[PDB]
Amino acid sequence: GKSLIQQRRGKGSPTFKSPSHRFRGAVKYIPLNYTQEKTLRGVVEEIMHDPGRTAPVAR
Amino acid sequence: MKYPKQIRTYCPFCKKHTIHKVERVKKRPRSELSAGQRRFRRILKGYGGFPRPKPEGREKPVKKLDLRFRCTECGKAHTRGRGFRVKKFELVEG
RNA sequence: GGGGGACCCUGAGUACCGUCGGUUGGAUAUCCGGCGGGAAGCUGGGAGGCAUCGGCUCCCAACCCUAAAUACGUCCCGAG
RNA sequence: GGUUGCACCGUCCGUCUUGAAACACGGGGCAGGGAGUUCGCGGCCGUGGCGAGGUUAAGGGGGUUAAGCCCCGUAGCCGC
RNA sequence: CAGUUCGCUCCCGUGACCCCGGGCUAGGGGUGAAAGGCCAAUCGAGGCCGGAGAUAGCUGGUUCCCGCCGAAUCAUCCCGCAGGAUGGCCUCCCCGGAGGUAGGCGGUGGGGUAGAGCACUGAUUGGAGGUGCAGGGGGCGAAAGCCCCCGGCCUCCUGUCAAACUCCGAACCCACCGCCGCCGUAGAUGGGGGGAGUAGGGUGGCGGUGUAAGCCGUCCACCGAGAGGGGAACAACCCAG
RNA sequence: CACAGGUCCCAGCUAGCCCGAAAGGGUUUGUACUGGGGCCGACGCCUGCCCAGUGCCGGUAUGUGAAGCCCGGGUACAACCGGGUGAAGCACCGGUAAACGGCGGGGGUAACUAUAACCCUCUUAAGGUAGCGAAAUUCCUUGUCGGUUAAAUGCCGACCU
RNA sequence: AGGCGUCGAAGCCCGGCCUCCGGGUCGGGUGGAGCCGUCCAUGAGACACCGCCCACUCCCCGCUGUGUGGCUAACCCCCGAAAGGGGGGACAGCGGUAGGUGGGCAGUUUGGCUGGGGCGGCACGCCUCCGAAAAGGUAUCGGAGGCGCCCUAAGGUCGGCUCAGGCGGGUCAGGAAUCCGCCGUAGAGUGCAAGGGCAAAAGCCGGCCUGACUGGACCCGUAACAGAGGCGGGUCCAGCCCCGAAAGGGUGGCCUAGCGAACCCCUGUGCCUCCCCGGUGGGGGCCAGGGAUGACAGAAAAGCUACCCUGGGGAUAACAGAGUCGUCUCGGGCGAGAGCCCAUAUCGACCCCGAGGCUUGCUACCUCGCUGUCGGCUCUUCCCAUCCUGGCCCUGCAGCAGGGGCCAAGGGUGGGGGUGUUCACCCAUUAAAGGGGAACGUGAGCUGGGUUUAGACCGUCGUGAGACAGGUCGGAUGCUA
Ligand SMILES: [Zn+2]
Repeated sequence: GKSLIQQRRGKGSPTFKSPSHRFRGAVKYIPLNYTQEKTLRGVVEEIMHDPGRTAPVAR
Repeated sequence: MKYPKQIRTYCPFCKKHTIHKVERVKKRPRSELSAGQRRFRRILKGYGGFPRPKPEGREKPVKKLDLRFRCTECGKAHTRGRGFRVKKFELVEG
């Protein structure tokens, strides 16, 4: 027979690939070396809307 | 059908009539050392479909009787005629 | 260039065994490869179409090179 | 010999089919092309050689413009 | 005009809207608001070269002339039924030597069809006679039984039958003998070898089946494979090869 | 067909699902108000019974269960024969129907001689509950009754065989 | 048949523990010379001694694996350019092997006969009777039936007897229990279908036995004529045997059914053989018996296609033609009976003889390298078995009307409702509102409502793909004569 949608999604075609260029970037913590044994201050500069995140993001 | 346990018949080894005990041949499984079984096992290995027929549920309603008559003086067993098929076979003493 | 020795050397995950796939006429007795195991090494080792024991015969792997007789014709001479 | 007149007869061609003029299939005309070939093995026959024997294959020698021609070649095969 | 166009009519026309440039997804794969839709006029698996001169028991075709002989569609087996094999039937060559038999006459044997018949088996109308025979209706009961209709069985008379009946029984056919006839030493009967084609038959009489047409066998006479003369033409009918 | 809305299933992330020969990879610059897999299809009122069958999920004391391993026999060694252990899976047990599907049949019964059954008794797992009904589903069929026409194989309303 | 004893014991007193707490043992002391059995009983005798053990159970050590808990150093995952850190951890992953699950993905099969195919059935392997036509042979989805077993006796042989049914007689006893006479050609039985054969037997009752055997030859049938693997049967030679006095008979059932290749495997039995030779384990070969293919001269085997494709077939179905007329329409013969009497004004039972080809059916003769369907519209033509119109006859014909029949085909035979409808039903008119043929007239004239592709919904059936002479919406009509 013919393929399923789930089967076709595993080949990473543009029909199924996520558009990870409209987004603001991944939100990961700073490297553990800075955070462990030391405490860092930071200032919130901007709050904006991430196209695909379901949550607002901040700088 | 009822059959005697012993009957006196011509013995090809004694060359005269002697008492013989009646026995039924008992089937045995295929010997793994035979040439046919060796060939069958050799071909079965590897990739491919089953290389031999697989008859299913093929068996006559009643089979013939494979009997052997063992002389009571020589101890040798000989065959006697061609078998006949019956579904009941009771050996009766005498 | 020949006779003696009593001392030394002669190729290892190799030969080979079990198992699996392929290949072969190779049939319990072809060859290649994978997986587990794996020697003697000159007071030595291998082969003789199932396996083993004894006799007899032949040979010395696991390193390398080697012209001529052979295949073809993008081409040439010659012939039908 | 060309054409035509009269008397009588005559429903085209190839094909499958029991049966074709067929309301069964293939048929506008002309010219060229077009369909039991080659090898291997086996059975037969027509003819010819030798004959309890027959025959050479690969190949070799002589001669030649040449692959023709001449001679050898007992491996092998069949028969006994 | 066009391997999907033209006119009128009609629907959407701020949105899941329409269109250009640059890119990505490729064949058991892509893509699909899911119609097996679309993927360069090709989609229930694209196109191009290659395997490849694929294979078919199925369709079509198969090229000069005259001479001689000349069939068959039926028995057995096959996943056999539009196809094959072994036989039967045709043709060509050879050996081997003295007989052979399609027709007829007589004889020695076999048969159970047509017809006929009831002696077996099984049916079939009525009348007479004899039987309690475990019928059944009633009269007739302390029980033991008898008095009649009716059912059955047997014999006779009377009127009818049979593919799966026969006490009988042809025409006719078959085997063998003797003879006539015919063929054969210009080599038959018979034997060995080479090559086939034939496995759909039709009409005509007979038999089983069917309302009939027809279906299935049998007879080998004619067409198939056959001219000429006729029945108006006609496959089969008549004369005639 | 899609759609918004409803509900069900898998997954705590080295996950779940998927493409590949492998290496690697899509969902993923993602993290349960998320990613993936089914069905129904705005909205209003509702969604009854059944787990025996098939499917799936959990358990598995016990039976079976391949190789390997162990023991006895055999072979101056093997091939070979008989037993013990033996995972998954089956057998067994339990949940599960907005999972696939199923939701009949008889014996009957009350103010006639009226039909039907409030109600009892067997039958398989249980016997179709609210609704709707000659329906785009009804063979008899142009069912029967009423409206529409002078005339109705039509359309509409009703009965439920 | 005796054993121990200063090579130290009873008989009392404490304690741990196994435990059927039966009751056996054990560390300590008072203890200072004796205690069991040989005896008997017990299916089997000694806690008299000496042996290897039998079943449950404990433990010291070496090895072996299974499970649990922990550790880091292999291996993996994370941050980081790296150095280095964190998380997991002998799990995972990877490589080899073994079992299961597995339409996710492939290659295939899913037979034939058939008055077309499908369902049905088996005429698909055998036996008897008829078909069958008096030698042999002879087919159909021809007619009436059986077989796929059973029997150590229902087999071999020897002797003796004669059956079914009936009549007469006899206690219980009756139709039927067991008995005595007569008749009795088989009307009984012979294992089972049918046919054939059987009377001092092939039947019933008994005695003995296992020829239902081994090694072979030839011949007939399946399968005539006329080819055959396999199979069945018949006539014999030899060996060893059974019955019988003897002749004679016995190679299964009185004859005709009851069954099956290659390869492979099992069993018996003696031999030959395995690569230079010999021994051993094992294998190979010859002969005999056995395991089966019922589609029965022998594949291992499920479906849909309406998305379908290819090669063919009029060897074969649907529409139309052709043959036939069971059926259909129409007509006739007799006259029971009904008609107040009167068969025939009218009807015409039961039965019998016909016409047409206007309904349906049957056959498979022409047409599958295409002869385009039903209905409707348009238009032409023909038959009479005459609906109206013209002319008549009988009447249970007073008139007006009716019923039946005859001659007659020039003319007419219309309009509407539901339904695709032909048809049938209904409405208002009318003289009447007749039936039929022409490729069921007429699509190189038209329309396309139904039938009959490709899309979709409902009911039922199927596990599913899917199907329905069950409904429903949509769905193309080519032309220069
Ligand atoms: Zn003996």
